[PDB]
Amino acid sequence: QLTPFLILLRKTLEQLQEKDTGNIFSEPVPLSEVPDYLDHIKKPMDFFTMKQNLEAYRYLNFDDFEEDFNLIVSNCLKYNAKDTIFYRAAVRLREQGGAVLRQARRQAEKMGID
Amino acid sequence: GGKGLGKG
Repeated sequence: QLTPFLILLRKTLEQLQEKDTGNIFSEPVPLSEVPDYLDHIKKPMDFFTMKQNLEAYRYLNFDDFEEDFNLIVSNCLKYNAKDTIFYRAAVRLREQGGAVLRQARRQAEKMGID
Repeated sequence: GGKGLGKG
């Protein structure tokens, strides 16, 4: 059912955001400061946009939620040089966030996801 | 594929 599922997503998103200790993924990459970003990145994503989507009922299953979180990480690895704070943060977030999503998926299974 | 200039 939608109510318990959205509560699960909010908690999951909060935990993912807590893993981003440097607040690197909190808001969209500022395109005005990074004008070549869209030359490399097909679909930007960030935690604020995810929260907006969540509250606007755009995540009605777990896969769509996962897909957007995974974009946050994959975009960052793809765009940034390996020796940057950003790339290193994405490597860490993939591992830590991955554990969060594993646990959250198991919870979603216990509810009503297909 | 090469990467971007960077975020600074």
